[PDB]
Amino acid sequence: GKTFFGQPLGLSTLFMTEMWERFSYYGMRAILLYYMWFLISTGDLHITRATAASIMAIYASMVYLSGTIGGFVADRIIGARPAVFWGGVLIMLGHIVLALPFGASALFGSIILIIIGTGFLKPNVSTLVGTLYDEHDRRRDAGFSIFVFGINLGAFIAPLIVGAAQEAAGYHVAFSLAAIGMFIGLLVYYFGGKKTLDPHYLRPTDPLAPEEVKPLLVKVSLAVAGFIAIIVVMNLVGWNSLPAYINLLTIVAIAIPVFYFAWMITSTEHLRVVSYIPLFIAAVLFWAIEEQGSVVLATFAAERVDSSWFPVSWFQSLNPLFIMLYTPFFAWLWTAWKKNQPSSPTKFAVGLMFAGLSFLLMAIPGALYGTSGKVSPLWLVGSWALVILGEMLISMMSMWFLSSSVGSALNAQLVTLYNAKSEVAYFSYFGLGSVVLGIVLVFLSKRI
Ligand SMILES: CCCCCCC/C=C\CCCCCC(=O)OC[C@@H](O)CO
Ligand SMILES: CCCCCCC/C=C\CCCCCC(=O)OC[C@@H](O)CO
Ligand SMILES: CCCCCCC/C=C\CCCCCC(=O)OC[C@@H](O)CO
Ligand SMILES: CCCCCCC/C=C\CCCCCC(=O)OC[C@@H](O)CO
Ligand SMILES: CCCCCCC/C=C\CCCCCC(=O)OC[C@@H](O)CO
Ligand SMILES: CCCCCCC/C=C\CCCCCC(=O)OC[C@@H](O)CO
Ligand SMILES: CCCCCCC/C=C\CCCCCC(=O)OC[C@@H](O)CO
Ligand SMILES: CCCCCCC/C=C\CCCCCC(=O)OC[C@@H](O)CO
Ligand SMILES: CCCCCCC/C=C\CCCCCC(=O)OC[C@@H](O)CO
Ligand SMILES: CCCCCCC/C=C\CCCCCC(=O)OC[C@@H](O)CO
Ligand SMILES: CCCCCCC/C=C\CCCCCC(=O)OC[C@@H](O)CO
Ligand SMILES: CCCCCCC/C=C\CCCCCC(=O)OC[C@@H](O)CO
Ligand SMILES: CCCCCCC/C=C\CCCCCC(=O)OC[C@@H](O)CO
Ligand SMILES: CCCCCCC/C=C\CCCCCC(=O)OC[C@@H](O)CO
Ligand SMILES: CCCCCCC/C=C\CCCCCC(=O)OC[C@@H](O)CO
Ligand SMILES: CCCCCCC/C=C\CCCCCC(=O)OC[C@@H](O)CO
Ligand SMILES: CCCCCCC/C=C\CCCCCC(=O)OC[C@@H](O)CO
Ligand SMILES: CCCCCCC/C=C\CCCCCC(=O)OC[C@@H](O)CO
Ligand SMILES: CCCCCCC/C=C\CCCCCC(=O)OC[C@@H](O)CO
Ligand SMILES: CCCCCCC/C=C\CCCCCC(=O)OC[C@@H](O)CO
Ligand SMILES: CCCCCCC/C=C\CCCCCC(=O)OC[C@@H](O)CO
Ligand SMILES: N[C@@H](Cc1ccccc1)C(=O)O
Repeated sequence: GKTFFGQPLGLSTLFMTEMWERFSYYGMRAILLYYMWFLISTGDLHITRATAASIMAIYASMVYLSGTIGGFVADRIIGARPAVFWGGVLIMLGHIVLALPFGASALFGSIILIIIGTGFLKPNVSTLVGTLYDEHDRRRDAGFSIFVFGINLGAFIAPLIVGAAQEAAGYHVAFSLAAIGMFIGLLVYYFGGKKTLDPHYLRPTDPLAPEEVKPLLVKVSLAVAGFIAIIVVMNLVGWNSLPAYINLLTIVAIAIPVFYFAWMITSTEHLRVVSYIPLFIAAVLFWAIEEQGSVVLATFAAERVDSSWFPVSWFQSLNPLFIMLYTPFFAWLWTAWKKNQPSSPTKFAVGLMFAGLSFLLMAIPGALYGTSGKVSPLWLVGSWALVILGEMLISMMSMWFLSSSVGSALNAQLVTLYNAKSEVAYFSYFGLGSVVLGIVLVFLSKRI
């Protein structure tokens, strides 16, 4: 009987749905930094390029922090399938905002819409993939691997299409393509879902009991009130610049796992929770480096590379391209390698060392040739080749979204240090540091 690569046919609907959402997200991000550079260049947007880079990082951080509660809201309040649909709608609207004939004034509205939308859609589209399978089913992990391939499929073709469109017909048109991408995702999702998805997930699977409603409301109200109080105080004391607000979001993002871990810490349980701290840190630092590809490596692509024969935003395709290219091998690897299939911590250790190697490699062209000229595109190609080796090793949903969010929050401060005069030191020191405490994670690995 017909399947989608051996899997239930529903996977095809969810495959394409996420491929097109990821298309809209990554197509937009492959030109967003350049768009801000452009807005700065015309005097419309009053920030430094450093701050612009910082915005890209905290933006990514908020997008995944939002997903850490998206699952809850679907499971307990609105249902997984409506979460994805209305999430998709909010994302489309976010891209439409940028297609409108506005400038810097439209940036915030776009960002908020996409942050909220992605929080609803991403964890729940992934959750729905699981719903295709009985828990007894063995295909389940193959199904997600296919799903992830779809994620990177969209991530791969989006910069090629949106970037080319930007150079040809301008930014607004290019952003409109992203919106259209999400629109296409919603169409397939809506009509394909009705044919192939369980109507069980039109509603929340664990709806709030009567006595649970008021305490939840109290809880979120106190969080919103406290957050609002801090912003009030910040303006009183004069800490009300954009970087001040970015610093606030950074702190909140990092305070969450810290606050979390610190007071969940019988004696044995205590330690095994403490056992996952270094692995959480490993994921955070790895995703820090991985997410810098769209910021620092994007900057390097635009400023330090001779690629005058194609849109520089196309370098953003190398990351998911390598994912797709590496997948057949690692499929072969994990089967064929049966004994000594290594510690989940070790996969984290090595994965971080590779990330560290990817940056160390980028320290070389400036050390050898200087930083005022331009170097071969192959440095970036080699750099992404290394960091994606790590990502192959690295692959609750919330925690996963959380490690990423903290990584990008860290980036929001780090990437402000990058410039052509810091380049070599920047790459070398953050590169070495990552290798070193990926090695430190080897000393500790089995001590765990
Ligand atoms: C106009 C404002 C738009 C609001 C959209 C921005 C939302 C960004 C982040 C959502 C904050 C939720 C806090 C996350 C949280 O509670 O912790 C995650 C939970 O998994 C703890 O492990
Ligand atoms: C229609 C309103 C859209 C803007 C807000 C979207 C709703 C976002 C958050 C609602 C708060 C729900 C509480 C989140 C929460 O407590 O998460 C608990 C955490 O354990 C998640 O696993
Ligand atoms: C300026 C804001 C524009 C917003 C316009 C968006 C209107 C979109 C759809 C109109 C109603 C269709 C309802 C479809 C729906 O509820 O989907 C439910 C979802 O669970 C599908 O699986
Ligand atoms: C407890 C609630 C957490 C709130 C999370 C914060 C979500 C709100 C905004 C996030 C936007 C990130 C920064 C976007 C930005 O600075 O762009 C605006 C600027 O370009 C306009 O001049
Ligand atoms: C990069 C140019 C586009 C060509 C991509 C190949 C055809 C595109 C989509 C159909 C294949 C999607 C399923 C991918 C797949 O079979 O997964 C392989 C491996 O991860 C096992 O799950
Ligand atoms: C169905 C809703 C999602 C699809 C969005 C539909 C977008 C369709 C057309 C958007 C046109 C955007 C380009 C308009 C524009 O400002 O171009 C700038 C031009 O004047 C300079 O080259
Ligand atoms: C400049 C563009 C116009 C701005 C508003 C565009 C609104 C476009 C689309 C609204 C949501 C489309 C959702 C697609 C879908 O499958 O919905 C089906 C549902 O309505 C059937 O009841
Ligand atoms: C799109 C909806 C997101 C809701 C944002 C969260 C609002 C803040 C606190 C939760 C208040 C309870 C709202 C959920 C609710 O109405 O529960 C009713 C139902 O689950 C049981 O009666
Ligand atoms: C729903 C959660 C609380 C949001 C209600 C109060 C909203 C006020 C501020 C939201 C914090 C976002 C920080 C980004 C921001 O405000 O941009 C800074 C801009 O004014 C630069 O001057
Ligand atoms: C008021 C104390 C409540 C608990 C602490 C919560 C976080 C406290 C301060 C965070 C404010 C944002 C980061 C600090 C800040 O604004 O930097 C100032 C500087 O950027 C202005 O140029
Ligand atoms: C008693 C609580 C456990 C021990 C306290 C741990 C501290 C808790 C939260 C601190 C947030 C991390 C600091 C955020 C950060 O590194 O950003 C620095 C920068 O944004 C400040 O301008
Ligand atoms: C997997 C193999 C790829 C290895 C690539 C990384 C190679 C190892 C170290 C490269 C470090 C280059 C440091 C050059 C340097 O920092 O000196 C430059 C300085 O003197 C001028 O600013
Ligand atoms: C799986 C481990 C990855 C193995 C990677 C091995 C790569 C070995 C060395 C890479 C260092 C960069 C070489 C420096 C270089 O070629 O510069 C010379 C070049 O500019 C041509 O004149
Ligand atoms: C696994 C082998 C990969 C080779 C990595 C070795 C690369 C080490 C350093 C980068 C090449 C030297 C760059 C030129 C250099 O640093 O000379 C010092 C110069 O900057 C002082 O003016
Ligand atoms: C996105 C992948 C990057 C493609 C890797 C290609 C790297 C190899 C060579 C790049 C530059 C040399 C070939 C292009 C070139 O400069 O030809 C000369 C031309 O610019 C004269 O106008
Ligand atoms: C499966 C392979 C993954 C690991 C590969 C590591 C790649 C290491 C280095 C690649 C880039 C360094 C070589 C750059 C290069 O070709 O020199 C530039 C030369 O064209 C002068 O313009
Ligand atoms: C058949 C096994 C495949 C595994 C290949 C592993 C080889 C690791 C890295 C290959 C990258 C090539 C290193 C680039 C280099 O050495 O610089 C080239 C330089 O000579 C150009 O002038
Ligand atoms: C429990 C997991 C914790 C996650 C560990 C990651 C947080 C550790 C350190 C974050 C400190 C970042 C401070 C960077 C900084 O302030 O310097 C950049 C500054 O110059 C920006 O202008
Ligand atoms: C004993 C364990 C050591 C393992 C670390 C292996 C790391 C491999 C290569 C590291 C190359 C170091 C690069 C030198 C460096 O960063 O200094 C130059 C830098 O300051 C440029 O401004
Ligand atoms: C355990 C995670 C640690 C992550 C945070 C580490 C960052 C610490 C300090 C950053 C600011 C001062 C360090 C400056 C630096 O490392 O690079 C040199 C500078 O020229 C360019 O970055
Ligand atoms: C400048 C050249 C430095 C070369 C560094 C060589 C590789 C880096 C460190 C040696 C490997 C770790 C050595 C200690 C060790 O094996 O730890 C004990 C065991 O528990 C391993 O987990
Ligand atoms: N490249 C990953 C980034 C990511 C990791 C973890 C959570 C969310 C996003 C993706 O698009 O899925």
